[PDB]
Amino acid sequence: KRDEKHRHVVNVVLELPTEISEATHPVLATMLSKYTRMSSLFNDKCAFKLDLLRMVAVSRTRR
Amino acid sequence: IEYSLPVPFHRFYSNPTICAALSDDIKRYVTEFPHYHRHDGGFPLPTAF
Amino acid sequence: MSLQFIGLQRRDVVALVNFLRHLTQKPDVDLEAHPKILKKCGEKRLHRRTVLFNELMLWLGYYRELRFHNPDLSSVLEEFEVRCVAVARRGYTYPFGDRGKARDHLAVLDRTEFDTDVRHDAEIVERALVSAVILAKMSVRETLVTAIGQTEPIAFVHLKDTEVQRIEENLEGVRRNMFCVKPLDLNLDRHANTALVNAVNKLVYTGRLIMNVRRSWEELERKCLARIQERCKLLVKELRMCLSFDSNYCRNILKHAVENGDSADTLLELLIEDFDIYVDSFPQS
Amino acid sequence: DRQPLNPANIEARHHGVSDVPRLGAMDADEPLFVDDYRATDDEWTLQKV
Amino acid sequence: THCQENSETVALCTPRIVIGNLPDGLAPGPFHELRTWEIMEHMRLRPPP
Repeated sequence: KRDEKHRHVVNVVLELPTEISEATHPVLATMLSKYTRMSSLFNDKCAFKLDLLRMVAVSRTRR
Repeated sequence: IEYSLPVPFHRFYSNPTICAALSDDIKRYVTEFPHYHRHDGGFPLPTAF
Repeated sequence: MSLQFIGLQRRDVVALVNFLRHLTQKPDVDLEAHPKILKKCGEKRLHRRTVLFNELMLWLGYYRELRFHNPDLSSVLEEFEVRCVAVARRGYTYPFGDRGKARDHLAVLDRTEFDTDVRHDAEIVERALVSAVILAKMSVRETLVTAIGQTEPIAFVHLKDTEVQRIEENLEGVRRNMFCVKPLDLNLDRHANTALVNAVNKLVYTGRLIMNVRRSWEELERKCLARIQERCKLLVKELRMCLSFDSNYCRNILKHAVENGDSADTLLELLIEDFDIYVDSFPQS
Repeated sequence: DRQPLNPANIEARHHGVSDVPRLGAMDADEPLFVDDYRATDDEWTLQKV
Repeated sequence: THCQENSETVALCTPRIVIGNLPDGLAPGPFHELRTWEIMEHMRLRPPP
């Protein structure tokens, strides 16, 4: 199912440890639907981490 | 910015970089004619003035 | 071809999409002369952000449709150019008042070929047009404007009034709709005058038509760019009150500039690319 | 690259949103992600000097 | 000066109201500076306060 696919994304591509997942993070839970339609570019794992960081940045911005 | 209307009207007191910063039509007029940015004189006043 | 509105039933959105599908088969290609289409957008029915977003998407789709229709005049421009060459060839073999003024204006008429962009197109055809009518006024030996600093009024020299009423009618009807180009359904030729006069009348017909279609085009583009600028500024100021992930994300999408055509098209693509991400802070019913 | 970037199909940049290609297109030569043509002649002269 | 009203090139005279309105090629700045120093000395203000 797509739960193991999101798990594959957040463990192989996004390289997150087991503490943060879709339960404790709504912004990641919204951004994984964006990430799953990008089937290619999975060898450049650094850009996905950077886009996750800037999505946390827009989650907590005050302007 | 929305509430201040630009009025360059005298021999003095007609600064383009104030008026271009306040409206669009001045800001278009100075970016197409860059020599009218100079405050030496004839930054062109309106034909009423 | 994805223009997802948020707060209407399916009949309104298929009416809008099949209006943009049936725009070229409709006269008066404009929104401000068709208030029912903006009346279907959902004003006085929904809240502020949702109707303002729907109006923005409507204006941006209208810009997309105009930018898709691609107003072609290439064969018309080559017809204008070959009429220019015909006027230039027939202008040498004619006795004028002075040789110098008509010769210099005819040289400038032989140096006004074309351009590749649109920004120099209007200036080229008006320069060719004023040299053409000044050649016409020299050849017929009528008076001209001798006022220095003033230019010559572009008009038709020695035309019968029924014909010039036909031409002003067609060239004002081409400003309502600028895609169905109808190049002289009836003939303008007449044996009763000089061949130079007929050539310059054909040239001024083609030139005034080209100027009309380009001015109608760029006025509609300026109006639509002003409307999307007003709508995006009003939406980002309306979105400024609420703060969330959704509101700040859609605000950050609408922070982009809109002054170019391709910029507005990429803005449309960026709005429709993640339509489900910013959909939550928009109210519904 | 070997060609001049006068075609305007090259330059574009989305700022502050999720654009995984333009991060993945770092150390690429063509697309030239630039912010805006905000540089008018006054700050262009000031940057130069 | 020669002006233009409506398709004609009629002339136009006008009084220079003040002595400053002479052109710089007939009355430059430092001449006016020496003039102001003369008026300053004439009214016991050759040291300005």
